[PDB]
Amino acid sequence: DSSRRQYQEKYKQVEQYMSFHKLPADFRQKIHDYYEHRYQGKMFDEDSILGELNGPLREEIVNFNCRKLVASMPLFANADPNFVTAMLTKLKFEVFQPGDYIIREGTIGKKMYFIQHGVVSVLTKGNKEMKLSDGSYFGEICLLTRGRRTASVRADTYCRLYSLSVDNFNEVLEEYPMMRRAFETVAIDRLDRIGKKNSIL
Amino acid sequence: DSSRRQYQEKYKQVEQYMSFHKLPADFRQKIHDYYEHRYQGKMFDEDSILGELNGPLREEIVNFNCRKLVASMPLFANADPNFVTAMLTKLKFEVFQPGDYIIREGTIGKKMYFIQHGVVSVLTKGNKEMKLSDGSYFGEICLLTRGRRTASVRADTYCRLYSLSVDNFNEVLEEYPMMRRAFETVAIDRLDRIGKKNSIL
Amino acid sequence: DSSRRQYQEKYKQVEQYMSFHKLPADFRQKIHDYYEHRYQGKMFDEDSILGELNGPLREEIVNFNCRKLVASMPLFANADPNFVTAMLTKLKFEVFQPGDYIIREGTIGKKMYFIQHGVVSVLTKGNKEMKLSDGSYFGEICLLTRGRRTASVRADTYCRLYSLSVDNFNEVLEEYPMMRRAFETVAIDRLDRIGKKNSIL
Amino acid sequence: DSSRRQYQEKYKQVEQYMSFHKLPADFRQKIHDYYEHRYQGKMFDEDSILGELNGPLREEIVNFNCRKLVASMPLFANADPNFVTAMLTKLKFEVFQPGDYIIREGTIGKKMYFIQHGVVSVLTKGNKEMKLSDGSYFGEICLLTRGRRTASVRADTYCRLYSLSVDNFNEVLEEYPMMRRAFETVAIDRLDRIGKKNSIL
Ligand SMILES: Nc1ccn([C@@H]2O[C@@H]3COP(=O)(O)O[C@H]3[C@H]2O)c(=O)n1
Ligand SMILES: Nc1ccn([C@@H]2O[C@@H]3COP(=O)(O)O[C@H]3[C@H]2O)c(=O)n1
Ligand SMILES: Nc1ccn([C@@H]2O[C@@H]3COP(=O)(O)O[C@H]3[C@H]2O)c(=O)n1
Ligand SMILES: Nc1ccn([C@@H]2O[C@@H]3COP(=O)(O)O[C@H]3[C@H]2O)c(=O)n1
Repeated sequence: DSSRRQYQEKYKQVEQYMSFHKLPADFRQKIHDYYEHRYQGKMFDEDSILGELNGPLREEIVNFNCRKLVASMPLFANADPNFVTAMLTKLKFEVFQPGDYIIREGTIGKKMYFIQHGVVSVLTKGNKEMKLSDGSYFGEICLLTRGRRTASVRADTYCRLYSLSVDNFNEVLEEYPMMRRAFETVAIDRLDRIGKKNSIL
Repeated sequence: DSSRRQYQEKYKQVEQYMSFHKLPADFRQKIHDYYEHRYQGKMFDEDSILGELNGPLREEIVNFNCRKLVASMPLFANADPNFVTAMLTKLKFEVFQPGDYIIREGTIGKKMYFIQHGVVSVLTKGNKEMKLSDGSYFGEICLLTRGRRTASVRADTYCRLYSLSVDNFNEVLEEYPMMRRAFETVAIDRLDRIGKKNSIL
Repeated sequence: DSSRRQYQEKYKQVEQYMSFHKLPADFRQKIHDYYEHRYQGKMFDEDSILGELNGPLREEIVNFNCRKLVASMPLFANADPNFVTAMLTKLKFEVFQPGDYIIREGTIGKKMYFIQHGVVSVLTKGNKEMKLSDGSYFGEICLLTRGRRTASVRADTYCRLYSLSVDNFNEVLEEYPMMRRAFETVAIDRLDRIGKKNSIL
Repeated sequence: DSSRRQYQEKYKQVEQYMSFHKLPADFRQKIHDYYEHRYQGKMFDEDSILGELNGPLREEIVNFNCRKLVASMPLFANADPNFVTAMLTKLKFEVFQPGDYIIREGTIGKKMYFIQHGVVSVLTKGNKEMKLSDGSYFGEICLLTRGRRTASVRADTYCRLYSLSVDNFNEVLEEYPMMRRAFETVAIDRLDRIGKKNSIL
């Protein structure tokens, strides 16, 4: 309805922006496709909508929208549902396109990512490429060590990801501190295969 | 007028949101009813309205809207009206529905609640259920001990509540510090019946 | 133009708010008059307008709008115009109505006030009433001592005031620290007449 | 399209603002010209547009819009493109008019400036005037010493500048710390000609 119109009017706004800045045709179409995969023809002022509600209704909503994500990921599926709800209410949906570098190996990490749908490639100068996909997560190491990205991560397909910031990642682990051990265990496993080890875990 | 229209257009926005995320029929009606109890057919950009005013007019307004809350609650009714005004200007109105868990026993507390209208149930694994209702308040213990919720609290009816955040709760007790003793006294009483005691009070 | 319409539509929004909360007739008219003295039939999204500009244009604008305030107040009139400009760009315009208590004697101070037009009464339990008016300022003591209001201040007429917050008051005195001595001198004078003295000045 | 209309309606809003505050004719035209050089007939809610996108698309966009700035400025042109991208995503576009004092010699520095197009004059009481122009930058010293502006800087022509705040300047140099040495080297050179020296560099 008026969400279909909001999508349209917002995209025309994007169209005049690229017109104004004279971006090439291929870049414009790339932005067109992002816009279609990410919003799918409707646009919602989601912060304002859920802010009209209360905690229980918001929590009931995120749990419904993410049933598949929760169900297919053992970390969430077997955890205390209150831990899950706390994580879910802070996830932010993001779409990446084939070839995008989601994470660069040198940099500082400010967020981790949960793969709802898609394939990514884990890359280090000096090892092979492992694939991660639906039900998996990545970017957690830098969050735990407070260090620097131990690899680059690259979208292979269109990716529908849910991201979690370092602050919210930590606010949720102060609460429910048993769950940090669950993250470190897999992080230790993954480091041991990329020829790495680290005392901090 | 245009507040009746704002209610309508905002709710249709909510309607397309649940349509987009394919929520079941019972959940949609539950959200419909919340929306009717909480906004009652009109929607006001209340932050912007009261921000157009000045301190005295804002203070005169909250005191008028809350005469009954103040009058039926001894803590406010017999306190220094400036203490009351300071508390009132930071309360945030909230509606909960039957069955909602307002507070879960394990968690960290970030706010307390004043009952304008409604009945709630106080619940601990290992004690009976006490009811609280109009003129009463709850969630104050965690605010004082800076600890962890000593019980769960559950809406029995539709509840019209006014919430107060930990920060504002503390900003108002630094000012007017005699009023903290008033909170602790009742908190000590309530702990002594749920078989509990605590040195911090 | 569309600022006259914005005034109208915004006020009708206020009208439905008081209708919804059933405020009495005298309080509604009091709010009507405030709205007319404060906005004078036009409403401007002033943060957004001046944010479209740059520093020099903003500084040239506040200096023009406040020529009279600056010219009739020795503190500003003889100060370094850069000090003045720094103060001016942080002033916030406020209107008070006869009888309003602008400052209550017990409380914590978070701002001071510069009188563009109007008369106020300085009040302490145990002294006479001094009047301040156009070209004068007040609320500065608590800002300097970081203490507690040494008196109440009460609008006698409609007052057009410019307020300055404690933070901005301090950001401007770290810069230009010679000007704090100018404030303390008058504050020491005013304390000595209300039978008071204070070491911190 | 609707960006051309947004320019128009926004400018009429500015027009009623100056009408309301009765600004003289020359000042109004000065604001008219600023508005034309700065927005060029179109207005975009740029924060919201780029916020609809993702990191890679935003980074690809700033890099395209600033190809000339990057290419003509050795500091950026020969640096690690990730350093550049980090700087670019935090630049804020600004237009200054002939005669404006961009930086005053006494003051505290909160930002530096990169000259996309324009000529400025570097001024100290007690030295000659050096000109800087396209491809050059200034305001970096105060950012490095955390001190006080070592000179005034004055627009000679219309200037199209990109500014960088002290915080973002520092967030980017914690990352990529080799680039601070590049700034200090030129800062040391520039100080040595204005008869100055400083241990902190
Ligand atoms: N054998 C490995 C090693 C690392 N990784 C992920 O790559 C991420 C890159 O950034 P990070 O924040 O260091 O966390 C890393 C792992 O999730 C992985 O998925 N498999
Ligand atoms: N006998 C008792 C014990 C506790 N309570 C309230 O339950 C709240 C649960 O969270 P809280 O923040 O620990 O504060 C508690 C009391 O208000 C109560 O109302 N009666
Ligand atoms: N003789 C006096 C004493 C005090 N005052 C002002 O009253 C203000 C009340 O709050 P304040 O922040 O303590 O600063 C005080 C003086 O400006 C005044 O105007 N004349
Ligand atoms: N010989 C010099 C000396 C100083 N400058 C610039 O002037 C700026 C004024 O503020 P700043 O922040 O101290 O940084 C200074 C230099 O960029 C310059 O461009 N050439």
